[PDB]
Amino acid sequence: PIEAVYHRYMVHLLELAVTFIERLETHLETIRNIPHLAANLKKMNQALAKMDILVTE
Amino acid sequence: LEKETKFQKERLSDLKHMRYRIKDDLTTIRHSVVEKQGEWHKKWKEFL
Amino acid sequence: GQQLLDALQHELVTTQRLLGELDVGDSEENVQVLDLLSELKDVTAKKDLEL
Repeated sequence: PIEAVYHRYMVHLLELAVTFIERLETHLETIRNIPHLAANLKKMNQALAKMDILVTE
Repeated sequence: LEKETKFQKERLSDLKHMRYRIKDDLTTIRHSVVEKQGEWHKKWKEFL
Repeated sequence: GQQLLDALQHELVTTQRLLGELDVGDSEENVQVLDLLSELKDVTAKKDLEL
């Protein structure tokens, strides 16, 4: 005897599974090329300074 | 991150302010240029 | 139906042990940083045009 309150949960988890199956390849290339908010985090802090100084000139 | 965002919004505010005041300087310079050329053209039209 | 129920229970116990080994992160500050990076992309476009 399934009920209707739990339908929102199963719809949402099914849609999250569908969004997983749709674009696995983007997630795989995203994890492989560069670490999450690590080397990336560092380079944006050093490279924001170039737009800052470009505004200074 | 929110600090950088506040500095870039203040930055673009200053950019629009300097754009407007150099535009006003352009208007003043052009007005003086127009008056000087009117005087010169009238004077040398009478001269020639 | 009950066999399907129990199979899903066992699969989600496996999923829960894999999650309990791999439970890191949040959800709302990611939305906030996505919003601010989109806004600064817009600001970058407008400042290039302004330049």
